[PDB]
Amino acid sequence: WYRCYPSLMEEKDRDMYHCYYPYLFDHGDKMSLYPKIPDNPREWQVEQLQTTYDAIREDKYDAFVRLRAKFPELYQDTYAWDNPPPFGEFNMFYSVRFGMIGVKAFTCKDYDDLGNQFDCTAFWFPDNQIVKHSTRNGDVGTDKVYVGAMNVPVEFHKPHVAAFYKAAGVPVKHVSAGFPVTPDAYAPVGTKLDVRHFKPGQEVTITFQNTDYGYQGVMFRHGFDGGYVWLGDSKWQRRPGCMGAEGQKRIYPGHRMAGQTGASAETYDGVPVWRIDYKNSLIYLPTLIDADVGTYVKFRDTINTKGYTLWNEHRGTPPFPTFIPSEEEDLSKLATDEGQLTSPPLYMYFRDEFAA
Amino acid sequence: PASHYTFANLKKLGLCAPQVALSRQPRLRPHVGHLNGLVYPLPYYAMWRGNHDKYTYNQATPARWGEGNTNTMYHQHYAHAKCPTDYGRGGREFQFLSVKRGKLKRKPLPTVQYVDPNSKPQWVFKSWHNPLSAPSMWEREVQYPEHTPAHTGAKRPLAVVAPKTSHKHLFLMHMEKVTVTVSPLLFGYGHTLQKAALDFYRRGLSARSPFPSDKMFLYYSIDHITPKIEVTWLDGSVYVPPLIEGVKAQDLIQMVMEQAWLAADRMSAEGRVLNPIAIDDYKWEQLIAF
Amino acid sequence: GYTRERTNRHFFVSRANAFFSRLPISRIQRALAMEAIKKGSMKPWKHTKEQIIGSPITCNFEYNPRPVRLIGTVMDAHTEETSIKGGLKVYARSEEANMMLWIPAGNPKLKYEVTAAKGSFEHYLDERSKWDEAWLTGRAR
Amino acid sequence: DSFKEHYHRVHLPRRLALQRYIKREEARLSRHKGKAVAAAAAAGVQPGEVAYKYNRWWVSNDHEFVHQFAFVEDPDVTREKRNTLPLVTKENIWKEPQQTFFLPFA
Amino acid sequence: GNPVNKTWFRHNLIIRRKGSYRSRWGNGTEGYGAGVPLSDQVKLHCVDNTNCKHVRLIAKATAERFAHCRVFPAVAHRVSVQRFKGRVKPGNIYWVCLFTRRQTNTRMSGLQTNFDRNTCIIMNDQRVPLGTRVMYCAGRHVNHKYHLKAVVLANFFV
Amino acid sequence: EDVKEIANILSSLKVRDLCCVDVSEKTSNFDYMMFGTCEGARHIHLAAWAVQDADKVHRISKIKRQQTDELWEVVPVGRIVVNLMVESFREEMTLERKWAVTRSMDPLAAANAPISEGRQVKAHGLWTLTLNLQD
Amino acid sequence: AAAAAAAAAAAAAAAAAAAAAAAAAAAAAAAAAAAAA
Amino acid sequence: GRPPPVMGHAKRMRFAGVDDNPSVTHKPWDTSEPLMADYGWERGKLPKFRARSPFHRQQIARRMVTELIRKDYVIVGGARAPALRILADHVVELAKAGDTDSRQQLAYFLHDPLMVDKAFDEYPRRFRDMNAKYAMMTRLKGRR
Amino acid sequence: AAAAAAAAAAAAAAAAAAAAAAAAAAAAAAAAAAAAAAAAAAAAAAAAAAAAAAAAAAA
Amino acid sequence: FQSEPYFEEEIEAYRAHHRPDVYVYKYNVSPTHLSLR
RNA sequence: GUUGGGUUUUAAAAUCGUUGUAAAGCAGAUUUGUUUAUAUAUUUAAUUUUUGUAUAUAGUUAAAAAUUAAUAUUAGUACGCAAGGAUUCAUU
RNA sequence: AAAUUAUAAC
Repeated sequence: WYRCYPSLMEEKDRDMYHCYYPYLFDHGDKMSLYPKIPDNPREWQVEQLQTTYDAIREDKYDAFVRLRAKFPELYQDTYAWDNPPPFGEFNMFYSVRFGMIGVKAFTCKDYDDLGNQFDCTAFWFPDNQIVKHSTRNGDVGTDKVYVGAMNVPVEFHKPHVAAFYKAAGVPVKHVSAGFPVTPDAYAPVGTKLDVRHFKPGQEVTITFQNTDYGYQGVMFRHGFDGGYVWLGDSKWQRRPGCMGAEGQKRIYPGHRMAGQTGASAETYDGVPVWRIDYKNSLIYLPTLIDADVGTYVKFRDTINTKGYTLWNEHRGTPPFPTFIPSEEEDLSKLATDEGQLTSPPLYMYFRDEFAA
Repeated sequence: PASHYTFANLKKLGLCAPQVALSRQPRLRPHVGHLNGLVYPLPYYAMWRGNHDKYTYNQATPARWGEGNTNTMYHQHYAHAKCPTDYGRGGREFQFLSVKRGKLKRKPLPTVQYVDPNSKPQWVFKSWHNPLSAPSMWEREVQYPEHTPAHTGAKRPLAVVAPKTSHKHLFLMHMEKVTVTVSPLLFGYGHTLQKAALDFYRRGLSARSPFPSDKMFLYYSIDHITPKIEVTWLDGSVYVPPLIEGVKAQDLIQMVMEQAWLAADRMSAEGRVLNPIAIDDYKWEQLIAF
Repeated sequence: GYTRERTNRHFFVSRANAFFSRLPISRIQRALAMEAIKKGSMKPWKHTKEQIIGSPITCNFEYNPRPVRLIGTVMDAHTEETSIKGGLKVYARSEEANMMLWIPAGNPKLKYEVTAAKGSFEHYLDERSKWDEAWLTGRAR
Repeated sequence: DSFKEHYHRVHLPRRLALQRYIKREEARLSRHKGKAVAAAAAAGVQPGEVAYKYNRWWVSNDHEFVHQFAFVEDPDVTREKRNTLPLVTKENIWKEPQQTFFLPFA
Repeated sequence: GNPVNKTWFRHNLIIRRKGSYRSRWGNGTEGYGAGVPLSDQVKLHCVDNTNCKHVRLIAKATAERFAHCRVFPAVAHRVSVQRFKGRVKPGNIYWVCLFTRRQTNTRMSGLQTNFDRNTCIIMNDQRVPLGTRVMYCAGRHVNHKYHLKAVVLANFFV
Repeated sequence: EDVKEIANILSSLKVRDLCCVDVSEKTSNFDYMMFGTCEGARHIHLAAWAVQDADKVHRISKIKRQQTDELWEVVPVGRIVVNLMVESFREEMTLERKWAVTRSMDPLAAANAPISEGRQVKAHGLWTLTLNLQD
Repeated sequence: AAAAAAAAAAAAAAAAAAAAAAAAAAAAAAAAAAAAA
Repeated sequence: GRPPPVMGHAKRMRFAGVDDNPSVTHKPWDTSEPLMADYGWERGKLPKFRARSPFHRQQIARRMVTELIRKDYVIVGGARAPALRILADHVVELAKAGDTDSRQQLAYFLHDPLMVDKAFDEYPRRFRDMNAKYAMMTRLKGRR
Repeated sequence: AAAAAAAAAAAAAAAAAAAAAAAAAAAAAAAAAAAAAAAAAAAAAAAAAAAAAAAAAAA
Repeated sequence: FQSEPYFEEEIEAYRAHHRPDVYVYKYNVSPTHLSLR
């Protein structure tokens, strides 16, 4: 977590003498370089220069603006100051897309050009669709997007849930989970989501209900050799002398006895995609999950990792709202051996030997 | 470095890139459990608050001078250097990311004052190749005829920024004559007032340029007037420094040598030649005082 | 409790094992092994447990210093067809060292070849005995 | 009922009806501005706007660059997003894999 | 007060991995991180030409495997010849460059491997071998610059 | 071609008894192991550091060099591996006759007439060994 | 043993925990010179 | 990762999921064959009713079967029914085979060498045009 | 954890030095000790005056 | 920097020193500034 | 002055009070505010600028030695499989 | 080469 702090900077130090560009005071009608001069002159405190015209604030600024209208290329990185980016358009530091609901189909093993051997897990993304959007009272950033999966007969769900899919008109889905999207990542209800929504190299987070183990002891749940102290603040004797100490008289919260052992909601938050099969709507991940086959796994993107945004300048940039296909792109025209999109090598070197 | 080809970067130069996804190392990624709610892909926008995003519905926050709700109280600096409508959060809740609803209104950039349009200005190309103290470094970076004082013959608009060098030397950078007037009859009145003028002479005769330091004169007025200094510059103008009650030699040298930089940059604006100070016998013989 | 390990949300506890037939699984792994033999890293095979056992293997195995050229007898044939499972479990008797080993049979750098002329099953039986002896009599007892 | 837990089984329904009252007390004030003088101070841009912030590029006390990110959302775009159809993805955006191994600035 | 821990020093020189259905060794034959790093006096075979018994060489350190990284172990090893010649002593402490092991160690390419007998070669304090010739087939994991630039890199690897 | 260039390099720095062996196709892993008899520990370090540069401009792959411990220093060119031993320490070990005697490592090596012939082995020591069977 | 320096607790968060052991004639009834959180 | 997140040694549950993976420690008998004799809870098995031992479990199963071949009905209790309807069909998948070994495959199981003939006499002519699930399993509204 | 809770080995507040002996609350939960000046086991850890700095010598 | 930096306001090169004490009613006026005196 | 070696605390526990652990069997939907057994930051090997500095050689960073986890809004006394892993593979 | 281990592993 050390090396995870951004550049520290307070608020009492964002003043005129620190801004990278001309510090701009607000005056109602328009910005300006000088402080607002109070209208009632009786307010003006002693030794407070109500500057009507300063040259240095007006000269340094004058050369600045002229140089940007005349030499755009050199002063490129100073064009977001006065021309801010619009809304939508996939800001990289701000936009969070939505994921989709996949089903664990099977497992296999793949190999890169290098002699490496991966343990692949084919996830099937059957029939995803944005079934509705929701916001907590129109608050900011509290947006959500629910995505159904696996169209099903109406005779399947209970009434009180099928009646919900009979609200937004979408086909009655098998299940639908929700992802917190940014208001720029929205899409109209019903957008048939393709699997190509994901790119074959991004680090994708999944969440699922791992395999149920019933009721196991300690040797299986937390099986260890020895421990259970977390003694912490409670006093104890070292270096005898003034000694009266206290000990435990209750099973402190968070002990480690027997329990359920695993019907919870697991979360892998760094799995990189391996092979997007966009004919069969399959995604392969080079990891084995401890989940029963047939589970539903909600896919997201690892928004950032190791310190760098996922959809940054260098690496690819996603199909932002979603992946909309063409008009003539009929996947049924091509065999499953053509609708494949493999990945770059995940390892820099053959992992039986060492780094050259 | 290289052709940016990520394959031809490893296979050729062996620039091993840090494992990004499948490594066994930490893979620094906070906010995995500590941050409840929508997290934006901006990396560490919540790491000084204690890696949480819970609060900040609240407008008020403990603020030292200049921070959030300190904008009503008066404080000289932030009253001339901070838009009051700009005061944000407190001292550790600094906003590395702020998201608000509502349309965006861009109050236009402020235009320029006292520039009659349709007056094409000549421009100065400032460069670091210049010595950074040359007089061409303090002239305005855009020269308007609206700013050239013509009543006195001046080609370019006068400078607007002055060097911050605390001058403890004197010289004839563009002076022509520095006289002082004192009174030996003066005994009690202004003991220190005389103690400064005479001292400024003893600290003026040690001026800094290859001139004969006898550009300085010392007159004995029997007028019984408080000692007064008169400095006249090459072009002719005279500067009478103010000898107030409680001003010593070290103060005067900063007075004149500032009004002697403006006089130089006024003369350099009037077409007078430039006597550039440089290393001659005084940047030495003062280098030994080390 | 303060922890609630199990979670009974309708999303998690559901199972999509009813509609899997709408996804042709075994039809895919063919079209996924077929891609592997279309690539360099495999050749189609239809062995039958009796057929492979005892048959000699050429190997090669890439690796950085030089390829490992090693000759040995097959003994398992884990898959019996060209599926991605593969597997061989050869014995390979290189030198004074004996080395039973497994070949995933899809690896680019782990390439080999099997031949079926001297792979008479009645030769496999001897190789099986040769290993047990080397196995049992190397226990540092 | 922890103290900090009873303070919120009370104030959370109040914090709701408070801020939603301010938003109402804005439309009255913005509509009053609309009938009032159009081009005036009237406390910033009156018509449901958030004065864009110009001052978000700083050089902190340790002489290094510090950027303040600030984003707004026009209620029209996010409303056009939710009823219109996005654009077709460019063939070069999905056929080019998101490459692993984030290149340095080499 | 609070007998916080006894021996406490095996935990600094052993690879102890809890058994909790997730952390667990396994028999090998599953994937990298095979298991059982061979931690006790195991009486490895010597193979290089010396009077090391070539049938017995008793172990010292409590860890031996490459998924445990024999590539930086400094694995000490004591020589216990049941007979040497009736040139080393039967009582010295040489390092060892482990070659192979009967335990089926799965490689990072699925290539399982197990040999007839776990063997190794004695070497010195500067990581130079003590023999001239080696009579066995070493493992790929002996390719590091750690045990290469003095190791003859005897012959055919695996 | 490349193996001969290493000889036109070392032989300039006054290396003696330089012997190359095309050990390829034989039991070893490298394909051309060479041997050099330099005198001083420094004289072993130069020839080590000298062949590195030749492995920097023509065969640019010059990943690494080591610091010290140059009694018997070894420098590989990957598969053309150059040994540089002191004047001594060669009347001990092979210098030849382990790779100049090793047969061509061909197939059909399945327990020939008792393999305990080892003219490359019996040249240096005895090395008892028992051939096995299903016996 | 010899129970010395009683402590009369008034409430909490309004007694400062140094004034508890106050009301005893000593060097207490002053301000703790170096407090720990 | 490369090793499954759970090793070989871990018991899943009753009514668990399949959770497919590679493993090499199964198939004790000629599994899936008309006399598999495997008994457990995970679906690929027969429900292990309460018997005093695995051997005594077979003896129960044998004498439950050779009472379905005399009286073509039976009133069993608990988990003997599912593991008899399953075994009642195995006998009939074994009747149509009729090879010289089936009757020696079925003479080993039943405590009766007569019923084997009746089994092999009726069931071909009787279950010829029925694919599978030859035995009915009606749950009675009563209880012991 | 920002809320904190990293208490020391016991002491809460320590008053001024007053020569060799410096006070301390030693808040924990009780005491027992002794005392060089009059040695009697003295439960009253709420206040223990150490000697120069040796926690061995008290009150 | 060294700590909380406060820059006292500055003027042009020429209007900096010896500003004219020219007022309007109780107000220091100048072409550039205004300040109650 | 006679004089001093000892330092430590138990052997069948239906838990039977609190305790914590798990749980009340399908919720379309983690997470405005509770509460954090959550736990390490480094002993190694091999490189990349053995170059800075000194007569010998740093200092940074990366590859390798192992498993990731989210609580409470819906009708109930069979097997949560009609079981031999297919939500009836053909009818009886 | 033996009947044993420990095994608190299916």
